[PDB]
Amino acid sequence: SMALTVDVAGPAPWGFRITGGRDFHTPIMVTKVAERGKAKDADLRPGDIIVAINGESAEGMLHAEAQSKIRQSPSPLRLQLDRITSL
Ligand SMILES: [Cl-]
Ligand SMILES: [Cl-]
Repeated sequence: SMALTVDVAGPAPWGFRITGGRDFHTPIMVTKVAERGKAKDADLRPGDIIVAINGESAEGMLHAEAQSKIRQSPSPLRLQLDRITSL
């Protein structure tokens, strides 16, 4: 897989959705990216695993915790991602 850093320009709505978190026992993953939106402009993609949100490790975050941190992020929103390249 490939490590990437994305700065998403603000303000929110950022134009994406996430799934997973510690309370779901799964990594935080981008599920939907709005066809027209900030996340799409920044080349955030469905399936991208969020490794960090504004420098903060995402692994131990609850789902609602990751959501809130994204929703309330300063501009730009900084995401560190792990992009799976395998089919
Ligand atoms: Cl891979
Ligand atoms: Cl990087």
